[PDB]
Amino acid sequence: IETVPVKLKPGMDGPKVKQWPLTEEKIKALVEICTEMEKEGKISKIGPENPYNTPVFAIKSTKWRKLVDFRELNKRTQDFWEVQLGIPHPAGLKKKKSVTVLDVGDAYFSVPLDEDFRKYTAFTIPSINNETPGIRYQYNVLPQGWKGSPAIFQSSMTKILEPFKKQNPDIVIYQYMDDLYVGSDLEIGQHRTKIEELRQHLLRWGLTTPDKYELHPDKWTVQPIVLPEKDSWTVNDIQKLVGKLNWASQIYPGIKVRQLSKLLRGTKALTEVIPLTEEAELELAENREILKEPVHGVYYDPSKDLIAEIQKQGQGQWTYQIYQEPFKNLKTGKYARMRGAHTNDVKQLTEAVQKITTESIVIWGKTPKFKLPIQKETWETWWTEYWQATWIPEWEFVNTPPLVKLWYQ
Amino acid sequence: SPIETVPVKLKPGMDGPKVKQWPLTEEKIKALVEICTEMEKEGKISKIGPENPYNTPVFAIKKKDSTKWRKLVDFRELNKRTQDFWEVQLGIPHPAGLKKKKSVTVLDVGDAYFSVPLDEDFRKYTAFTIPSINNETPGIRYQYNVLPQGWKGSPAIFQSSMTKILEPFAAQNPDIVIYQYMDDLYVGSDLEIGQHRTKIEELRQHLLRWGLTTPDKKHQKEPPFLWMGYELHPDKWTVQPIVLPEKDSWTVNDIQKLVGKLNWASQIYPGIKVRQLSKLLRGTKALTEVIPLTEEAELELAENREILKEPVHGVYYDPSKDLIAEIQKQGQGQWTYQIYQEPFKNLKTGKYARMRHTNDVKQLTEAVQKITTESIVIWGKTPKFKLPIQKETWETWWTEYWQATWIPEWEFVNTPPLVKLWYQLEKEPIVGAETFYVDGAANRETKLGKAGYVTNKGRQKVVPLTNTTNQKTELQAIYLALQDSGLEVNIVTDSQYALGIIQAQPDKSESELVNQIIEQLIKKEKVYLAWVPAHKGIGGNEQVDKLV
Repeated sequence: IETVPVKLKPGMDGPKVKQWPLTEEKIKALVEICTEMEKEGKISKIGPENPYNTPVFAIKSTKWRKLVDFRELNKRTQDFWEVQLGIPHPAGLKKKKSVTVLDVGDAYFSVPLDEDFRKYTAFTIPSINNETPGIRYQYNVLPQGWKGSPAIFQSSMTKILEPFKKQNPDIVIYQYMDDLYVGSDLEIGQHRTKIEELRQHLLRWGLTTPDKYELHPDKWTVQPIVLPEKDSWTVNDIQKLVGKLNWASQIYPGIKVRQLSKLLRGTKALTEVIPLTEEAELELAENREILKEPVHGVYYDPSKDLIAEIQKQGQGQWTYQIYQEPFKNLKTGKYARMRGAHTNDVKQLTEAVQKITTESIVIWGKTPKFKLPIQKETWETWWTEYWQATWIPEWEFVNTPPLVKLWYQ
Repeated sequence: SPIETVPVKLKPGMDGPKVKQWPLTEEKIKALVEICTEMEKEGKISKIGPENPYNTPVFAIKKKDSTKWRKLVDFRELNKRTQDFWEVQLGIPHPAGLKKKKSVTVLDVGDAYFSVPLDEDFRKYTAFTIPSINNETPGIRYQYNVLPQGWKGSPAIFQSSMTKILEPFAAQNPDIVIYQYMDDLYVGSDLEIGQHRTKIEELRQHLLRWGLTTPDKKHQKEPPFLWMGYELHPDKWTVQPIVLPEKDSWTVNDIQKLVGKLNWASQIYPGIKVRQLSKLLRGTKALTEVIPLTEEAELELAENREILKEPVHGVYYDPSKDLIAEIQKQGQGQWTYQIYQEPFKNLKTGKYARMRHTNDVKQLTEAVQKITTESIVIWGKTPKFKLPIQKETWETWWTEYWQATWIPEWEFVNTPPLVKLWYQLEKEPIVGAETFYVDGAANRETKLGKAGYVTNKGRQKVVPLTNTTNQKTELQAIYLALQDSGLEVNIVTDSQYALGIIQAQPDKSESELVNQIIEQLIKKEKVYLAWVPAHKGIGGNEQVDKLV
């Protein structure tokens, strides 16, 4: 039909982000993809009177796949297209026992895009060695990766989905960008067959889904702090243990340490054992519990941004916290991947960045901004090699390490 | 030309320019109309009436003092107002990434911007005027119909125009490569030179039909090509000759100009250094101040002159052959690399240096990232790496480092100076080792301070210190404990600063203290550093903070 007009926030001009250099393999896979798309009206070549730009990448299966980074155009628009055209986020999706994620991005390609808007979708296929100017396109249909697309398709999605809603009033379905999060309290094996229903229901209404991923959020808590447990406490153990608990005091006030401060009275050597006084084990239990409970004041603020901090722990193990104010951890967890001759550092950071974003979408309907522990240029180089997702969160790079490494392990 | 025009808009909510045509000398007003009507008659302008109210200044000068004059238009006030365009190529192609071709031809189009039409509706906003000598009469109204010299749109509209004009010829010639740059075309092919010279002439006629002139073979450049500060030869490339001035005094501008030519030369001359020469401009000031030539900066300047004495070249890229990069350490946190396919023939070279105190491996990793990024830009792939570091050495480091780091395909090369870890703290406190409880402090004002320790075995020291920071003493505390202890020693500090610097495993630093501290850590067998909350009653630390 007709197109939804899209007005930029008055005063904000369109995106102008530089295009990263790519492997020839990727530049080629993009030229192939983009030549098919132009052949179907989905994009058109543009002139120099269009100055905007928006990076492109190639990710993956055995089939390449194009991924536009619309982060800048999202901020410059969809911010007024979470207002003017919001998709509301359901707080029951998190509690459901299972949650499957269906890619439904191919639906937007049947919807024209407002003529006056297309210019801000421009992107560039780069040439190697600055040898030629660069191939420039702009979208004529709703682009994947743009947040304004699912906003516009919303009414069509609610309609296409209503017959399934009525035959299943208990299943929760949430649309985030190019995916449908569909979670049931249903048994998993039922859930898995109920999913092929939604697939068949959508398939016979025109929406393909290439699938032919399963999260369980009712276990996702703010993992508690782990005081070491020991038969005998050397002066060191008492020293680490005192420090770990001294840090905790920034989160759980009400920690008491003066009593374990006497058990290291005189300047004993480190390897020296030391039995626990009774004024002391008063605090290795009194404090060992005021820490298993919840923090206070810790509530989600929907007008702030979420912030995820990650720290590498060693041997394929990573820890992460999501918060909005320091120490007020809204959520924490731990990611580990079994691989062997499979995984390295950046593959793991990337898998974890996606595992954290998915969770954060299920739980809140928006992604966090990651503080990533990795050299900026390194991440800019290799992050697509393992990206399987269609959205892309914001990020920024951690400069100085933590002395608090063990303090979340 | 019959090229179709790019529609241009004025920046939103703006209107054209209007300028005070400040009258100009008459001997000038002469050549201005003489040069103009020759342009009106070639269709590149058109006298206009009064209906259009915009104008722009015009000036007159001479071809470095030549027969003919030249016309000039300060389009600055229009450029402010015309929309933005897609930016033109930032960089330029590096000769290391060109493929050998059996022929190369350099066609430079003359009169580029004027050969190309200007979007009709946007033509009004180009008006100007020649001064009626003393307002005797009205002014000669004019306006452009082609891309004016130096206008915001001209370079971008030209490039896309040219790119389009090439599309019919490139389609019926899939065996000859054309690269564009501003006003030039660089045509290469692997066609027997008889064919090649015929295609150049077709291309010429093609380009001429579209209204773009181009050099008769009697006027076409020949190899070598002195292009963008380069020497492109038929089968090799190098930088144009370098000239380092002999002076007895150096201005911070003349030090910019020199360290320039040195970086430049470093893409293919292996071994150039610039550490000491750029240390000078450290104390930034106005470009004119005279800077004393240090002693170390002088030996560099002498080694560089030594490297530049004889010439060296690079080869071109052969996609059938592997891509190799090799890294060597040069010491001062200075590293050097070569990228080649054949060992006697580098594709190119270059240098990396950290600036503000890391360690050898972290630095290596950063250099691999400079190289990898550069490769991708130039060849579109990432090289294989030969690195002076043992796999065991490196696995140990990333397995313990707090950042994630990527290690692409690399193999060790046993070429000193190998890169190694010089010491590793113990994971757990040593037994049968004395236990020092260092601490330290200074006075923010007087800059007086002290550092001391107290060991389990009752042993104690305290030193005084002038001109130190609350932090320069905290490191002095630890150096005391290491000086005064066995080959196995446990140290306990309340300074996260110090603990961090050491847990960093640096092997060199800009602080002189830190180097002596590194010396001790190597001279030691087993050292375990340990941190406790500063002055909170613990025991041990509670009693050494009291001394200092």
